[PDB]
Amino acid sequence: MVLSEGEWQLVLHVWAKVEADVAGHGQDILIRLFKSHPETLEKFDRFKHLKTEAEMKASEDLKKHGVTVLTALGAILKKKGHHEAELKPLAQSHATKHKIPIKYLEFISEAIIHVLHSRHPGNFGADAQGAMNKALELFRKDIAAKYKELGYQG
Ligand code: HEM
Repeated sequence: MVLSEGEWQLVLHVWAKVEADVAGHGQDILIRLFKSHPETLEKFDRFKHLKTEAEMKASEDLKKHGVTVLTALGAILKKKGHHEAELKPLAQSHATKHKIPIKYLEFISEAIIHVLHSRHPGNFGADAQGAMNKALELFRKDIAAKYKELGYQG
């Protein structure tokens, strides 16, 4: 699939707001993912012991990881589709080391959309959400294809 420049503009415009508070957005997103789909927490041996949302909010470690996730995703989005180099090491670690099924990438995509909708209503109308969903679908499709080449296609 291919996004138009207009679609990328909508995506990068709301992402510029996200970048005003990367740690806060990273936290909200990972917590939303863990509350909505608790099974995903089992993949993080580093966080698997967090029992409540209160514990999650208090975790400095979870917060640092959220920053790592959003910084990596932001670097990919800013490439506007030319992200093959950035995708390679990410696909390799998630397919071979962490073993993250595509289904879980759909779950985090949903969490990202939920949080942007909640925090940025004025910059995340229907068209902007459609563009963000298209950018994340492209990301998932490309990661899925890499998974297959790497022998996982999980
Ligand atoms: C927007 C999608 C995601 C991005 C951009 C992303 C990015 C990253 C980055 C950059 C790292 C550190 C380097 C590495 O190991 O590759 C990482 C580690 C990891 N990721 Fe992801 N990730 C994503 C989704 C997921 C999902 C949905 C899961 C699990 C349900 C997951 C589980 C893990 C685990 C288990 C680690 C290692 C954490 C640790 O022990 O330090 N990732 N991810």
